[PDB]
Amino acid sequence: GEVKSVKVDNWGVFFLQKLQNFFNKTDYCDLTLQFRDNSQLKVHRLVLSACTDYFNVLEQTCEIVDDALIMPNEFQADVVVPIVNFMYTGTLEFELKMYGKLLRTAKEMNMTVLLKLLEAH
Amino acid sequence: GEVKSVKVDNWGVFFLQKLQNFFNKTDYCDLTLQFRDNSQLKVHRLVLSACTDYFNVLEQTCEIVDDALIMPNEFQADVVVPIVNFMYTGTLEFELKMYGKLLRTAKEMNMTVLLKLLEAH
Repeated sequence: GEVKSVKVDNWGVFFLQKLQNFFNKTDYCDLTLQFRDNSQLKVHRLVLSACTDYFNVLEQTCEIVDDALIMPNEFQADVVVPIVNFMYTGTLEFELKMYGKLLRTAKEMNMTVLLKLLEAH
Repeated sequence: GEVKSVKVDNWGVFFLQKLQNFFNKTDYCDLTLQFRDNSQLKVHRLVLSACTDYFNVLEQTCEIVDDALIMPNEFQADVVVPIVNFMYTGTLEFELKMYGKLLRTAKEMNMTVLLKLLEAH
């Protein structure tokens, strides 16, 4: 009646890879972000939610059209795409000239893990 | 115009922890599994989907009542609860007498990562 346990090591690594693949192939995505140029980014709410509550506030305060969430003017693909990629990977890819805007954006979201990264000690 | 990048190390570890917390507090859960005794387990579809396609087949073949998915008779809490916990943690906790049933269940799901673990070389 004793409970034993066996484990898979580095589960976070394993699980992470599966999610990135899903994001790439747009499998199991349950939120569509729409930008001013009508381009759209399909994401997993849950991935978003692990790093920030900001998107919870957006779905409560922004327009929903065609099942897609209209992004506010200061939150367009130039900052959202690299921030979302960061959410999936731990890695932020960016042009240096985007540093300030990304940092200000992370602060406005209170996305602590990202602003800590951008502030680099 | 050159793209640089900075990273957070061990992102899988970080992300994993956030998801387990969500599962514990039942935040952002989007699927309710219901067992014969009317008990229910609330989960994230996406976590389920990373290890198996079985639940995709269940939502296409099983009854949906009160927004809850009726689990088939051979798929009750005795195997589902430890298998789902494994999905979130990489760890399978179980009583030895459950070994055979868990292994047969993993095989019926074609949940490769779990049956490999249970077969231990």
